[PDB]
Amino acid sequence: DPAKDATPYHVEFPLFRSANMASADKLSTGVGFHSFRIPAVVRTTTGRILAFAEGRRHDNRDFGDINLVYKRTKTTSDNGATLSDWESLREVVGSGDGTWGNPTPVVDNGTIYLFLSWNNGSYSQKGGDELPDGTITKKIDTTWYGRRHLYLTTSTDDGNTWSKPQDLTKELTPDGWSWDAVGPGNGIKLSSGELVVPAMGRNIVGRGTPGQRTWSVQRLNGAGAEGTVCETPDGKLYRNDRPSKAGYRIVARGTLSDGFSDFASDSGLPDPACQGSVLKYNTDAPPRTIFLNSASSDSRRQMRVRISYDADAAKYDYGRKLADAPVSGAGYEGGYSSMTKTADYKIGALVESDFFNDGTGGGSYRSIIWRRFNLSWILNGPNN
Ligand SMILES: O=C(O)C1=C[C@H](O)[C@@H](O)[C@H]([C@H](O)[C@H](O)CO)O1
Ligand SMILES: [Ca+2]
Repeated sequence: DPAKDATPYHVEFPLFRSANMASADKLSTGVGFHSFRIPAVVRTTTGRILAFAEGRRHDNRDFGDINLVYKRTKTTSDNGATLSDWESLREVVGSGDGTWGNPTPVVDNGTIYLFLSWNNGSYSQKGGDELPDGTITKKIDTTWYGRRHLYLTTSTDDGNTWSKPQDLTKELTPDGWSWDAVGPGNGIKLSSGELVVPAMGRNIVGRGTPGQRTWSVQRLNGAGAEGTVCETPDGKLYRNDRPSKAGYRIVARGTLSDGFSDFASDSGLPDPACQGSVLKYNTDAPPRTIFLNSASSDSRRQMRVRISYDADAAKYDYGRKLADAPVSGAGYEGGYSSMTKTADYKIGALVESDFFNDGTGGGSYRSIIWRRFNLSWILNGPNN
């Protein structure tokens, strides 16, 4: 791997700063956020980087009033290299007191398609949760009002503005579902031109051409709720999903035309039942798939980025622990993540972090860290 010959490079700093932090991120309106969770990042075809998150208004919980927030790099060629290269916090959508979340962007020329999940503010996944005003949530159910919805918003100006989100639940989520999720993290564009967005139990597939996409569902037997997808060097698709119980990632492989294998636990990728991220880094010699998750069956604090050279991404290297380049003052790093390839040939990653001030409770402030590193930083890691 010639990338090992470069001097290792890494930078890391908090990008979404929770309410307890000195430069806590707020919207221009004055609306702030207790916590930021559920990152997604894409480099656009201009080289600008768009970073999305759930702005969790009042506490760190998955329900209640949650707005879909974002930042862009100030220019198209700074690659987010320093804190000063990032714009102030903006909002894609925050309408109502429900939950706008699960950012799952895909770039198509140019157009950025951002798929989102939504639920009414009176509902939560489990039900029975107490909101700040004292009302108790109902459990997400199969009704139009009480189910999880699937929305699409689009930007055609490099993330500067976003269309009114379009509810595509009846089109792209099976009838009779209650819970749902898209991503979170990112969708992909195949070498053959289709868009593929990972979702619970399915891929959302955009056929057609740029400027004229048509969406449908590919149902996947045994897939996770929170999936990742990429194209492997053999030209097939690869789903690498969060398992229903802690242990290992679950993986399936397939094509749009012929469908997917069963999902099976990947004993080489321990996972604590948490979201992960995957990235097709490059397509010529040597082709590389990058994977990032917490490499542990019981903790989110063992973040590990890895490379596979396999045509089917069967096996990964040890890779490198993100704790080798730790951040101070932004909490205990580990959780959900998202990766993109920057225009200056770095892996750009967003990673959740938890101040843990309230332990596992709802008052623990959650931030999101931005990292850039080159392949050399991974490859020259001590146990790699
Ligand atoms: O931090 C989490 O574990 C988490 C955060 C998300 O906001 C939830 O939508 C998601 C969901 O609860 C699980 O995928 C089980 O469906 O889990
Ligand atoms: Ca709101």
